[PDB]
Amino acid sequence: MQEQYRPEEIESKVQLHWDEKRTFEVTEDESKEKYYCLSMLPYPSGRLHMGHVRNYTIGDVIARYQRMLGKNVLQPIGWDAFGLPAEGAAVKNNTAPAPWTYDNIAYMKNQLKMLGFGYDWSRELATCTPEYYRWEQKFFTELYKKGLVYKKTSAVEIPQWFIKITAYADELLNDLDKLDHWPDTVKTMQRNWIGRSEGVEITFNVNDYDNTLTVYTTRPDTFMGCTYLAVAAGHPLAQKAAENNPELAAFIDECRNTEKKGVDTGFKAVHPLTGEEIPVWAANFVLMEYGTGAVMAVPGHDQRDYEFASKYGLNIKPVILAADGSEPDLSQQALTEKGVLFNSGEFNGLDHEAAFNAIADKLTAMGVGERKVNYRLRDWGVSRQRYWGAPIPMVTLEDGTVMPTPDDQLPVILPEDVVMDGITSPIKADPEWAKTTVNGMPALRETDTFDTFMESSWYYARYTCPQYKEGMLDSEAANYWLPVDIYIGGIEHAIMHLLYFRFFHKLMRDAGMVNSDEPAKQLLCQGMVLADAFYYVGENGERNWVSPVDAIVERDEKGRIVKAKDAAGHELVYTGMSKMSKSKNNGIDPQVMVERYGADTVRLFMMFASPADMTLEWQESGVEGANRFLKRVWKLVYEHTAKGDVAALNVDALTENQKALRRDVHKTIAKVTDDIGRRQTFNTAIAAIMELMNKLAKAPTDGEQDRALMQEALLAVVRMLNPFTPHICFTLWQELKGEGDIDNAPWPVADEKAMVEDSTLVVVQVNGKVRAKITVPVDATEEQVRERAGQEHLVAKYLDGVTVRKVIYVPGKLLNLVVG
RNA sequence: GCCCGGAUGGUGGAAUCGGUAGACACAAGGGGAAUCCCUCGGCGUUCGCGCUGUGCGGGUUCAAGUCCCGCUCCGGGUACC
Ligand SMILES: [Mg+2]
Ligand SMILES: [Mg+2]
Ligand SMILES: [Mg+2]
Repeated sequence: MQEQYRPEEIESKVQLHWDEKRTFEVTEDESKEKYYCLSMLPYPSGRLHMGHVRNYTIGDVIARYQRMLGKNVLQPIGWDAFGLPAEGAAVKNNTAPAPWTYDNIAYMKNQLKMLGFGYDWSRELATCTPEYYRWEQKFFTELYKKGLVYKKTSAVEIPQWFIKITAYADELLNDLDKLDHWPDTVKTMQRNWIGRSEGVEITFNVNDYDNTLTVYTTRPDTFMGCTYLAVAAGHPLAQKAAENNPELAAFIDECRNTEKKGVDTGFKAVHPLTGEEIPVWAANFVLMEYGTGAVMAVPGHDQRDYEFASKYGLNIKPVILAADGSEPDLSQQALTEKGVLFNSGEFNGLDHEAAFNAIADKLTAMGVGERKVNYRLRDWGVSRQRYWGAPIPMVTLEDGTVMPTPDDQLPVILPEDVVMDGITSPIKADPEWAKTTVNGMPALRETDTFDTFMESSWYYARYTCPQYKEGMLDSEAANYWLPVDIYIGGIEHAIMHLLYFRFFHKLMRDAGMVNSDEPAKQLLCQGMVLADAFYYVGENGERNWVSPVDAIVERDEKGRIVKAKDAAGHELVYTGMSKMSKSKNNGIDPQVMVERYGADTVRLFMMFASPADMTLEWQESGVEGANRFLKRVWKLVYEHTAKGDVAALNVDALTENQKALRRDVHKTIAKVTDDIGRRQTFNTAIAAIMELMNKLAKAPTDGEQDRALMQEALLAVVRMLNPFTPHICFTLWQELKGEGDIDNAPWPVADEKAMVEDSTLVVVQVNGKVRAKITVPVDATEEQVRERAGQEHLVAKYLDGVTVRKVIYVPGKLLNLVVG
């Protein structure tokens, strides 16, 4: 065993071992319990950032841990390889998106391997390859045939392909209740995004107008407070008035281009319940695309109605009582909360629900209103006018008819060998490309490409069967691996990717491809990585941001930063810990830290510094701390093994001191197990390891028994660290002569006999304040404990000439003397 | 505007059915570039501890960081639906 811990001489060798033995390659083995650990796949931008490194270390800890529990563990990696940044970079260099993307993939793959992530590399997928994307093309034609796909022109105004995500709104919404191991925050974000709303449509007669106008409201209870209506710029009534009104027409034209603003339509509606004529405005805040593109306005109780009404001198009418039953102060703003009606005729005194229902019922029976459920969720627009994405498998015949690309022309291959002219997709600018023949007649194949969210919506599934032809999924394999047991990635994907992949899963279920409703049991959103951020003010008044690496700080007598400078001598202002970024120049390159300290130190720091789901504060000093710890583990194993083999441990003949150390070993095992497997607090797991290492470093190692005990502890410690720092642990395991490769060694289980106490610490309070802590035989009786407490000078001091009124006793733990 | 989080030493961050607050680590200063034995919330100390202490106020309980009421401050999403 080398005396010196040398990451550079260890890490690449173990890594090569992992590849040579294919250690982390798995099959669909029905005789084992499966566990699918998934991290969100990276975009091949060029290098890993610190967030990839946190995301994938978390995944790797879990995958290696679960393997040591004896599970069959799938941990796959791949590349979300289509998308915009490649087009930018293709043009910026003298190049094409594909070769730039493949270069980034090789470079980043080598970084992942240098970090020693235990992936099943045989399952590796890159989404820009025809072998991957042909399947989403095929599935898209199937989706179209199921009636879930349609073309339509829309804002972004351009034609687009949509997939009917609204056909699954209620399922996406209901099934959120099945997801207890998703965080509330992500669930609430998807709820609001889907935005199912229960309301009322209300129809008005309009003077000098040969239609009726209908609005949608979620607060029909406030309808007696309605003083005007507001319609979207692009509403048929708004257009009918503009015909004779240059002001209005001017306004409508504005509302397309680049904040309460509107115009008086000149039309008057009759309020169906008061008979009063009310104005109709065109207004900027009203979406033509939602509901009916028109609202009834109630300034007294809708904040945006309040602002609009004030601006244009429209009536503000109160109809909701305050929470305390008093008529609302509307001098400043609207009363938003739902309360009892007043000033609403027949509906006065009704509470919120009763009023909602009475007014709905009334307007229904009058035939000018009905209940109506709307959704904020729009259909999913999957089309882009972009080159670097998977072609959309549709064609147009000469007769005009749109249909899917015939099965025998799939995939539709994106040509990789192209030259970007910056502005037009090569497959657009060459009018030859589109030309095809369908049933031996000329057709034009679609020229738009898929939204990149298309590939990331089903990759997690394809990982189960990456080499399968015949179909998108081999069901047997997919149903074996799915659902994902834990999915680790950022909360920022909450209402894009994390919604799309639930939807796509349901689409694949409903094509018979899988047999479960939800793609992922647990979702873990890891916190952001923060770093210190500094800037100075140039003599031009411009803020110049200086990397915290480049900052020379100086500290008071307690270590607070109080003054700082860069090398050039500028005065820096410390702005605290902040999200890593190019704007603030506080990015840290993981590769530099891997090359400086070895991957194990980097990984250990990032798991130690902070619970997975909280923000992590990057500190060079914490990293050097982690590194020194690893040297202390290396040293203690060096010293222990330098003395050769050990006798078998005799557990019956241990000193009270030995029993105590061994109890601490096994309690640590229990605690680390609980922390990693149930609580998922990896920071406290690691702290328990360090704490134990500190004790082990202080224990004697001369006697045969001390050495046997040290062997047992080191074999446990080395396994406990292994999911965090597997390169050093793999090596140390061999030094200790552990059986086999550590990657397939069993996770240590705590020995119950080792955890038994002969003694217990009893905390002694007097009137609830700690006056002593006594060690007593583990089964001492309450009388024995009391007697011992009263023999303590520290306690007796507070019993002297005062009377014990009563005692509270928690067996073997606490005695409080109430006195007196 | 809501939706949660949160607030504990000089800093990060513990405390898992209320029962030894501050584990673990960093900074820092100090003793014997790298290493080990310490010390370390505050005040006081006869070194045994005493008082005080988890954002402020109050309640509950023999006992509150942890439960309940009310403040004050703060981070991060996110809206004309
Ligand atoms: Mg924690
Ligand atoms: Mg504080
Ligand atoms: Mg506790």
